[PDB]
Amino acid sequence: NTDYPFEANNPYMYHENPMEEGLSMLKLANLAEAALAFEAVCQKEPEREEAWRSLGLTQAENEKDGLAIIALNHARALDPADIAVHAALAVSHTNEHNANAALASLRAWLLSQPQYEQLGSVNEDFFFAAPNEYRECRTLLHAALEMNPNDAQLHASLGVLYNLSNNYDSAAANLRRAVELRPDDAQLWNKLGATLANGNRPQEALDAYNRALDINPGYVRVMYNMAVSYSNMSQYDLAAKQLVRAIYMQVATRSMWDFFRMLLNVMNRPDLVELTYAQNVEPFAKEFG
Amino acid sequence: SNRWSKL
Repeated sequence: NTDYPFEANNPYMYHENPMEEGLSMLKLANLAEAALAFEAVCQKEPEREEAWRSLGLTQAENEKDGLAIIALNHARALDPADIAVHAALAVSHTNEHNANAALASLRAWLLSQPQYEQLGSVNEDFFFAAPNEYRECRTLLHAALEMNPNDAQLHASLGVLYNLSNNYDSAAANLRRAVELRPDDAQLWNKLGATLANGNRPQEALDAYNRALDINPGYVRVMYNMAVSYSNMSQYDLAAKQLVRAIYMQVATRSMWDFFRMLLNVMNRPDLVELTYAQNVEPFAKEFG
Repeated sequence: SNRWSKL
């Protein structure tokens, strides 16, 4: 449960400083690669935190929350004040439906900021099961919000919290406030996309996701998230096209194949479903390049 | 329509 399942035959076990190789693969809009690189820095230098953080932060973007949490926990193990790790933790547990671990992470994100640590003096009606923890850091983030009316990362955090309680009404208001401020943050355009999609407006969502891919043309979550909206609107041709681009860009892959298996299913292609068990995205022709 | 989107 503790350590990372490192991928064997890592070509960066042979490269002198691979941190820099990866950091610019992330610059080259190529997550699958940049994850391998950082996987080496973590194996070569266990004690270096910006390696575990870049690793986690990247795996989350590469649609693998599993490995992302394992990685961020080691980055946190090394520096428990690291607001970017905690920000990311909250997002990942929210996605993974681990509520208590999410609230804890948001709270920790806030209280680690020196400009808010003044708030550590703390003390039926509104939603959540896991209730004291949620009433707390909802208060805490509003107090933070009436200190600094236009902190984008404060809205984005409220957005995260309101997704956990299934209030995509308020989540979308805040995450809309958060982009606008920072209209070129891909992380933030996706968050809007997902909030909207979860709150049953996939139409709008698809807009929000396109702005994200305009900024980071190789962001694998999002490609996946676009499949999820197209699937929810029962436009399965489109979902299918989008998932393939997402599977391709992911590199083996995941339960990503399980999702593709149920599309081809409802689509009435017993063939194709039969040959998903080969690694190969190769045969699946509607896109080329 | 019932699948979950990711933040």
